[PDB]
Amino acid sequence: ERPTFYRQELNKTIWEVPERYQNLSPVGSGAYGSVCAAFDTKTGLRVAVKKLSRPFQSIIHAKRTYRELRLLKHMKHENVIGLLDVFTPARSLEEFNDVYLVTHLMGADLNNIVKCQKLTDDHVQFLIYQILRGLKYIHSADIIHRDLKPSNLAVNEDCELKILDFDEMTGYVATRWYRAPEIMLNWMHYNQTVDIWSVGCIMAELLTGRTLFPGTDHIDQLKLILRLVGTPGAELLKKISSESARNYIQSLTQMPKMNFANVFIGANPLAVDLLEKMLVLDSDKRITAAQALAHAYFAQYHDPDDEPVADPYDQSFESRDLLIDEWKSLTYDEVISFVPPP
Ligand SMILES: CCOc1nc(N[C@@H](Cc2ccc3c(c2)COC(C)(C)O3)C(=O)NC)nc(-n2cnc3ccc(C(=O)N4CCCc5ccccc54)cc32)n1
Repeated sequence: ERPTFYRQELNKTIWEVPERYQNLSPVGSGAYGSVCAAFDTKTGLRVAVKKLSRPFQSIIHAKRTYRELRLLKHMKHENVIGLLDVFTPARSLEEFNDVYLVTHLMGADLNNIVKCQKLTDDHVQFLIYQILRGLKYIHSADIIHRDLKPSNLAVNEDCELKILDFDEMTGYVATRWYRAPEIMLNWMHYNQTVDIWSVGCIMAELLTGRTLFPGTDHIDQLKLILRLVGTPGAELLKKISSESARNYIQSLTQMPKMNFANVFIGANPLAVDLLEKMLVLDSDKRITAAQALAHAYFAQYHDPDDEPVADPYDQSFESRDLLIDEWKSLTYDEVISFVPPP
């Protein structure tokens, strides 16, 4: 059952992978691992291989590693990054230290596309549709991304897209320009429609070519947002359980929702309509992914028999308070239990 492993050093790091993976070539200085481009001789696919660094250094990190592996083992969808392989050179649990992950090699993020390319309404349709198809799947598993943004979106030459990666929030930084107001300002217990807000921001950026809410801080970004969508009504104010947040909002001069047709001049009216149903301040009233797939803006791509949902995602491990060795053992279980796609 054991494939033969071989060793090589790639910038002060020993990589031990099965013989099937060839021409390993470093590609990105990550923060939870190093990543190589490789060629998988068995599938004939070009693959990305990640070596998780310090995966079991503390209870926190060992749980994170377990969670990571669980999410990826579970995500089986065309528009969501899943796992072609996972392996360890270790022959037993006692020597088990390293986790390697294998997935499809993707050419660029969406940032590297919207910066370089000029996007027709047709390309925007296909990209957004793909995001929504992936989200419908993610949300059906009771997972919220929380941080959808162009650098989390992998695209290749065919414009095929996959969703990825479910002080750093301070200033004029992309890290915050796509967050929903209620998650950015902790208004309430937020739901999965925070991701729909993010899609709205992304979609707008693809159409206009510029960031929709390039706030220079939390307050400035709120101001940009409300300038477009209007200040909260009485009903939405009730739902903002944070007394600190609610009191601040009421201090602002009230504003009406702007006419979107006047902001995004020249755009497809159907794109304008969809944006209006995505960028609704009240998260309860936002369009869902499943609903957005049926919007007439995607009538050319929409396929109700080819927009699948997810298997039950057993997430009950989150409540668990275990020791390092116990998370690591559960991780090892998920490693050896892995069955590749057909
Ligand atoms: C750490 C990032 O470093 C990095 N740099 C480059 N550089 C490319 C250009 C480029 C630049 C940015 C960029 C993309 C490309 C593609 O989409 C995204 C959004 C990544 O952004 C280049 O120079 N090619 C010449 N490519 C990649 N990469 C390429 N396919 C990847 C697939 C997944 C991931 C991954 O993170 N996971 C995480 C969990 C799942 C998993 C499982 C196994 C392995 C990695 C992973 C990384 C990938 N990662």
